Amino acid sequence: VPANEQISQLASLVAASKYLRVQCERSDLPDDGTILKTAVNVAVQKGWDTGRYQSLPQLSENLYQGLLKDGTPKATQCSSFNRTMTPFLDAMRTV
Amino acid sequence: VPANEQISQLASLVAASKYLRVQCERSDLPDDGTILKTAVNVAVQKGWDTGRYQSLPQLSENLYQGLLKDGTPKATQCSSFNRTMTPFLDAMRTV
Amino acid sequence: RTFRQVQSSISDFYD
Amino acid sequence: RTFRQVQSSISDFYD
Repeated sequence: VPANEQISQLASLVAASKYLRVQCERSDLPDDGTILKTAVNVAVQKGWDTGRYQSLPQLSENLYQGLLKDGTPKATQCSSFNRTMTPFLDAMRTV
Repeated sequence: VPANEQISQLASLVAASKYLRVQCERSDLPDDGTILKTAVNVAVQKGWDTGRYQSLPQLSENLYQGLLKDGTPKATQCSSFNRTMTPFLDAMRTV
Repeated sequence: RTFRQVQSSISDFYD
Repeated sequence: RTFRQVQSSISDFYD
């Protein structure tokens, strides 16, 4: 599980959670920092070196903006993320 | 906590959960029967007589259709329900 | 106002 | 296709 993919993956989870919060009105989800914390906690649960996650915050925000101009409708992106994100969002519950 | 209000309340939780599922694309939420089960379980947790819940399924479905023609936008109804419904939706997780 | 009714009822419930 | 990329990545993660 190479570091750069670790980062793509985690940033995808971060970006999708923000998408949920804002585009799908998941008003139950917390701020971007707690979201980043979770992802980091999650990589640690996997014994991953989070000291290499310098680019993570920025890539996350770059993927989020990509999603907003992606042209897949919001109804669709929200159905998708609401379903696939559940374990991550459960993770957020303890941070 | 009179029976008829017990029913309004529970039906409101049922209707809002369906609203979430369909209007807010909460694809993580289950079918209408599990949703009804939860509400019933929840009234039992309160020691409520669920033998009086004959009208509940129909009132729930009537409140759901009211919500769809309510004219409050969906973005707004979803922000509201996503936040207030959290304990109920946690309840659904064990049924 | 179904929504207001419904959001109100949910509020009642969670006391 | 950011979404496809992102949904794919999420899928990868959950294996």
